[PDB]
Amino acid sequence: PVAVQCGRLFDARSGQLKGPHTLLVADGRIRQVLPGARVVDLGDKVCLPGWTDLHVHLGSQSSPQSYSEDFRLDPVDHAFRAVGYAEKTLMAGFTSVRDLGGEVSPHLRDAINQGLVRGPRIFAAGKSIATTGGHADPTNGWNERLAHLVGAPGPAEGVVNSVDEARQAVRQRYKEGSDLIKITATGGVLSYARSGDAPQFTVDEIKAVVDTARDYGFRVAAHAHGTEGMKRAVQAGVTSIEHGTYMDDEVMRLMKQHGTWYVPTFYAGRFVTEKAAIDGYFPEVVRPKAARIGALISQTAAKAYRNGVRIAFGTDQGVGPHGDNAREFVYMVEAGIPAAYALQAATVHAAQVLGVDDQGVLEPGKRADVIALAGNPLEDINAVLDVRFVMKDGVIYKQ
Amino acid sequence: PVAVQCGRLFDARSGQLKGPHTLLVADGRIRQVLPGARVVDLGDKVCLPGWTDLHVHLGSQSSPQSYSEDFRLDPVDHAFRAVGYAEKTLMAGFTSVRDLGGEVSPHLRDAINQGLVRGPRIFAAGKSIATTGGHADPTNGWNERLAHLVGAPGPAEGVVNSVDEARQAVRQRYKEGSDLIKITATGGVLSYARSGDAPQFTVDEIKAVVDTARDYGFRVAAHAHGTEGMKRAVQAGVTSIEHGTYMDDEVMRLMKQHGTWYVPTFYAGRFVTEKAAIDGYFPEVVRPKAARIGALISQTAAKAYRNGVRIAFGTDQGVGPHGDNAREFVYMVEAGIPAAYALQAATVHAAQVLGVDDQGVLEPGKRADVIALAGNPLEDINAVLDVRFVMKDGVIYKQ
Amino acid sequence: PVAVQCGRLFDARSGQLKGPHTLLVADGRIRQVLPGARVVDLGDKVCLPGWTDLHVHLGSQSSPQSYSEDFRLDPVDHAFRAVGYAEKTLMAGFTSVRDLGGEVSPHLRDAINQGLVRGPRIFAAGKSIATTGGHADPTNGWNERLAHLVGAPGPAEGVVNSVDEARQAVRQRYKEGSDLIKITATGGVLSYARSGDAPQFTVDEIKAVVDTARDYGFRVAAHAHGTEGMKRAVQAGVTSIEHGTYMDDEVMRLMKQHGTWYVPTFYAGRFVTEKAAIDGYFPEVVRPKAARIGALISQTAAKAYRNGVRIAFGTDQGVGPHGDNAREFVYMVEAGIPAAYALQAATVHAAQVLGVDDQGVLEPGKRADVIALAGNPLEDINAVLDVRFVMKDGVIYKQ
Amino acid sequence: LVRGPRIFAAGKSIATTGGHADPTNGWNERLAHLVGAPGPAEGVVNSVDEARQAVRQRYKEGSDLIKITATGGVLSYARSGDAPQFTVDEIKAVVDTARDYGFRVAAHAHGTEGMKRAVQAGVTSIEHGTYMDDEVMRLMKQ
Ligand SMILES: [Zn+2]
Ligand SMILES: [Zn+2]
Ligand SMILES: [Zn+2]
Ligand SMILES: [Zn+2]
Ligand SMILES: [Zn+2]
Ligand SMILES: [Zn+2]
Ligand SMILES: [Zn+2]
Repeated sequence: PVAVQCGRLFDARSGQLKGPHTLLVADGRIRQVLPGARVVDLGDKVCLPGWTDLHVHLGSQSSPQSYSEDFRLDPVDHAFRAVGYAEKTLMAGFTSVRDLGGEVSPHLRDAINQGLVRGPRIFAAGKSIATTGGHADPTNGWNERLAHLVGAPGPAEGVVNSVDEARQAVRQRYKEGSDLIKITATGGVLSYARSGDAPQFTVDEIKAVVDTARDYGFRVAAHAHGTEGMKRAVQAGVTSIEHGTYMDDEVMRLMKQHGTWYVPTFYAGRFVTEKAAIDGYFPEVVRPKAARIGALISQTAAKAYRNGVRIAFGTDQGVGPHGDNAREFVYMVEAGIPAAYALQAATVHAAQVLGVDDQGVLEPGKRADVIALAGNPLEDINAVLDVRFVMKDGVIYKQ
Repeated sequence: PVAVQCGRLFDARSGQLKGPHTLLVADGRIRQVLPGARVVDLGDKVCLPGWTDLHVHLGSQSSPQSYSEDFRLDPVDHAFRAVGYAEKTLMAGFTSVRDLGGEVSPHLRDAINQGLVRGPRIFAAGKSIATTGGHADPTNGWNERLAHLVGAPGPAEGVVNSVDEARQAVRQRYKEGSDLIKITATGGVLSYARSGDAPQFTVDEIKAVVDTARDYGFRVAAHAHGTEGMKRAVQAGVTSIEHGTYMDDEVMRLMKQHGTWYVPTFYAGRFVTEKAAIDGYFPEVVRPKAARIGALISQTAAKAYRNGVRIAFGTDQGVGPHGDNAREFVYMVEAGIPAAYALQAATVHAAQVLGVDDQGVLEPGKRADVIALAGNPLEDINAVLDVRFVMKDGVIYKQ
Repeated sequence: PVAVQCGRLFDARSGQLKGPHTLLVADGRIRQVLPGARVVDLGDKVCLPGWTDLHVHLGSQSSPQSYSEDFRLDPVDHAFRAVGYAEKTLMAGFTSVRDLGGEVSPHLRDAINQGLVRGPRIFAAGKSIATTGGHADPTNGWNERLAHLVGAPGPAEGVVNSVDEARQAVRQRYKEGSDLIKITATGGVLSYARSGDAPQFTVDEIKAVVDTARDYGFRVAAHAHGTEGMKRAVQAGVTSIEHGTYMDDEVMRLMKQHGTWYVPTFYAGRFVTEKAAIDGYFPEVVRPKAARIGALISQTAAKAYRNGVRIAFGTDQGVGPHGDNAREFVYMVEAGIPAAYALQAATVHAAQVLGVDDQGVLEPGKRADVIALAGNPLEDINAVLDVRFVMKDGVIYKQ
Repeated sequence: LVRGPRIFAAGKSIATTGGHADPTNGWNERLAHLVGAPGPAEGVVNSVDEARQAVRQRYKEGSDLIKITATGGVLSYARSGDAPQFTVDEIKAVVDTARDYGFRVAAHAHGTEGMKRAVQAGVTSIEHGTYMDDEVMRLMKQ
């Protein structure tokens, strides 16, 4: 039964900064909000709902030695790093994340739920689904000896090639304890492959994936750079599109008609463009793809916003350093997107993408995930980079 | 910035021998051609664009001990032999080749691109795709002990039996780093099998292969002797047909309607018939097939030329000795094909088969691959057997 | 440079409590101790060197569900539990531990050395070496189906049956990044086996293990309950004996002549005796062994101390709850061992057992591991249950 | 086929588990599981009978001489740089088997103890002598 007094309250449902309020928190939920028991005072601070990041990779972080860790490290080391990664992510103001790839994230989610370690609320997609030679193929770039003694990956490993294998892949993701489904619709930038935007899925396989996920109650997110794969994924019926580098007018029309969410991820594109300039940071197979593709994200996102495509907040951290997600807000504001909409996209739209209702707005009966800022973020977006108070589920983690 | 002065220039776009010209080469391209900086003088020479061979096997060469090398040699020995094979091919005037089978050719292409060894520009198809018991099945003729210790080949090994396996095989060829797709539509002569012209593919599987290859920008070439497999491959939508020993009028009509390219390969047809006369050179399973099939190639190619089928230049070297490709120019001319068309088929039509535009004609903005002949090849076709100057991408390899 | 003012100081090299002192810490070591820079004042506290626990299992903890997690849980879950286990162990005043079995411990040591997580300084033995059916056999109690699909363990798994296999086992332990070697000479209480004190090693295998360990700079610790296995291990030349449940006069004489160290581990015996009374806690195979063997660790340790056998400090935590190690100090003092010797056994004798000269005493040039207690432990042995100040390598962790 | 000098090839180098020439040093658990622990066919030995088979397998693969790593090395993915990694019986077995097939033995060594063991076993040449002392020099001269 705590009473949090807030000097200025942000209404994520309306996007307008309100006056002083008081929140009553009991049993991990918000009991009532009163205009104007222990007391937590934030009279000279701005209170907001906890932020949600819809694209993170908490079990990795990009580094010069990243491409050699596949043959030298074990999952235990990745978990020991993910402890600090999750603590840094939680302390930055993000009380919820959607992890879109990795086999360490379900275990970290279980550990956080059991209270062994501190971190945000994780919605884990598990191992991503791809095709042979795809962006998420685990054996791209391996020589013939290792490839032969490791075999050809199949539905149990996440590699699909037919309609009947997609069903088995979705069922195996459900069996391993996933919360949603992730597919790579086209090629990628950071993979050890040749293509970067070629359509790597047929419409039948994506439709099978969506049908199986709907049978199991899952939602499907699709990584996509090229136009043909993006159009195939949109027409199949996926929920969100992870990148839109080569999005055109017809894809925008189809997205608006279907209701697809768009996750721009400015931060990853800026990071790959910056790191492609350093010699030796990326393999020579990867460097041209990054230097070309990554620089065409801010314009497409601005055009999609101007055309009326629903946009959500996601960072693709794991390329960039964890605990620095809030910088994307700045990248949004300097892209033509108003600060109010940028703050809305991480609170009330992220819950719509996630398909839940118990979070996103500071309303009675919802989860008590509250954060505080020293400065007003509407008149100056940089104030999102200094969080002074973090509370999750009624437990204060930063005062 | 080199100036090559040529006494007589051949116009591959028109097929007519022109007068003296001057080519300006800078940065590996042709800058301008002027009728009438270091100077390379070929005053008493005929200048032509570099030749292209659309059917070679640079990782092997036929010999009496060829059929036992499968169990005694390693890929390293084949690479060490290909080192000399590629140089012998380049010095003969062929600055570009299309390799249609072999798992050593992508590595040799990478080595040549990195500048470690000298050779032509390789477009590699990788491992060929076949069916169970097919012409390109890697385990034909093996006893049951070895066949059990190696298992049954699948899509990862290049053997398909359904549409989904065909899709997986094309995707695996893309993953392994291929530039096009090669399928065996019928039986063959040099296989350790029983049939020589039976249809070994169904229309659905070939259509699946063509669709998957089109999804990745690949072109498909088909090896075919019998009429039924040839017709199936033509109707499915392949680009070129590698043989047509039993081509009839309905196939010729279908080829003309669809636009299929024809590669006769006179040299291999003559070589197999000549070597079938020697006792013990070929296995008793192979000798009748060679002695029968190989002798019916020159008549079919002449009839197809008379009927209006588009014909490209290919030799199927690896059966014949490398560095002797130009002899095919003779076999075409003594088959009724004019010398001008024979020279055109290896320069401007080979680029159309390959699907590129930066080579084939000595024009500004195209690659500077130039060769020179001592005698005029139009009046005498034997002059193609004495090349005196070879330059590839602006670098002179033979003066 | 930090100046620590101490009201009373304990000299581990003499076992006497001195007067006020001042310690100068710079670069993570002790510079000068002056009788009588940022100042840390502990004028009303008793300062001691950091304690060392020579028998812990930081990768596990006893639970009613501990006999089904071998088939349900993953090493990542054990790492996430080990983070908290190590933090609790460090906060209790134990700045160094010797881990005597477990696959997670080397990775936890690496993570702590890199600063990713908090914990003590780990000397990890890695896998424990046993024979077929031994106390440390990883497949004890499994059914025929599981034991078939896993195969018979060999020297790579830690199971040996000859001299040449023991050599390979020691070399494999070195290869995996171990600091010492651990073998089980006899049976154990908690194994899924019939025996509790039978000899399971021959003198020729233990001698080979010791000889191979001496090459790589390793020391050998031996688990033993019965008299014959203890005698074999002592005569072979092991460094320390982990339990002495059935030690007799001849074994004590041999230990005195050889100089072997003895680790009683009162806590494990008391815990197993208390948990054997509960119904269903242990499997029916384990319960009689826990009821019988553990009730004799107190009379044997007292007799060994009265006979002049050298005794060190160890708790076997992971059977007991992590963080409660210091309670063993209460068990030794009530067993007849004086408080000063019990305090020396964890500071100056643990360094002799480990073979490191940089720790153990608060002297210039040594590692700055300093702990503080509210009360005087030489008159009340319960004061070791209230640690008020912890410092490891010059960094303050608890103030 | 190609140009170059006259090669006297030793082939695979023989080492022990975790040795300087171990082909699986530094690999993670997954990779090391799908390759198996190297044996005498891969050049890794741990006894006399395994060393005999290793020398015979080197002969079978077309080698001209035998190469062993007596101690640790600088460039390996291992913790040690000069520790003894061969016992005096294994080196003697290697030399005795090599003498049968007409082979000579070269030894990689940095530390003093491994160098001494290799010199007293009867190797032909020593590849490095980083920590050679007076007794090792006297034994080499003798
Ligand atoms: Zn992506
Ligand atoms: Zn991603
Ligand atoms: Zn063919
Ligand atoms: Zn061919
Ligand atoms: Zn024990
Ligand atoms: Zn133990
Ligand atoms: Zn060396």
